[PDB]
Amino acid sequence: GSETQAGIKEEIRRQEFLLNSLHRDLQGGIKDLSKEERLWEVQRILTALKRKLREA
Amino acid sequence: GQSSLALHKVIMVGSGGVGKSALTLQFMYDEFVEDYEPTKADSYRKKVVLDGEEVQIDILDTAGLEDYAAIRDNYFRSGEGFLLVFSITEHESFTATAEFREQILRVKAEEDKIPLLVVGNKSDLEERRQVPVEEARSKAEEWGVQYVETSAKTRANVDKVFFDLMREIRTKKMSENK
Ligand SMILES: Nc1nc2c(ncn2[C@@H]2O[C@H](COP(=O)(O)OP(=O)(O)NP(=O)(O)O)[C@@H](O)[C@H]2O)c(=O)[nH]1
Ligand SMILES: [Mg+2]
Repeated sequence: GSETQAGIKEEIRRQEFLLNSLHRDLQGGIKDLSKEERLWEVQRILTALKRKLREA
Repeated sequence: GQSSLALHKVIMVGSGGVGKSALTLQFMYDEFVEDYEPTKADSYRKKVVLDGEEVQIDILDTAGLEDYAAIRDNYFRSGEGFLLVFSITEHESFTATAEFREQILRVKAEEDKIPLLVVGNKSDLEERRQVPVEEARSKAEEWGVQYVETSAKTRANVDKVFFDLMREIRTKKMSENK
């Protein structure tokens, strides 16, 4: 089964997406304090999601 | 309030490799890196309890080359302390320490205080030394900081560099205003 892990994996992908976009967008030279703080923030959520994955 | 003290932000930078991935896994899992590639943006937080308080240290092993500057430079903002990790076989990364320092200064200057700790990895090479620790330690004196010899091979002073820097973060969060 993968009942609960399914939602976790999709959430991980969402957080990876958030991080990935912020990474690709900012490498182009566009960055803002909203982005920098969110960068760390979503990162901490990504790592928490990693825990959530091995949690279920 | 001490909620800003139970939370530590530490960014570890280098010339590319050096060994700034192994030290982290050592301090977290007590395990040597057998095979762990990622660490591009992938990083974990370590739960440590100092004399009663469960403290969280938020670590980032950031990519630093040119491309993914959005992971190295763009992440520098939300980081209290910085670990400059190089090896004494590389005179280049030794010279680059000043570059990293100023990179941080360019993004952080109007805040309280920037805790810097220079970490020398691979004190197990010895004879392969291309840059004398004598001037490296002199740089510590130059910047008013500390220089510590470490290695994930022998597993020495790994705890020190992590705890030591995080403790300074408390002093920065308490501020001076004297
Ligand atoms: N101190 C020390 N570290 C060692 C020794 N042998 C291997 N290592 C560790 O092996 C790890 C491998 O480093 P490196 O090849 O740069 O990995 P990386 O480039 O960060 N991987 P990636 O580029 O995918 O993120 C380092 O963290 C280093 O500390 C040794 O003899 N001494
Ligand atoms: Mg790595």
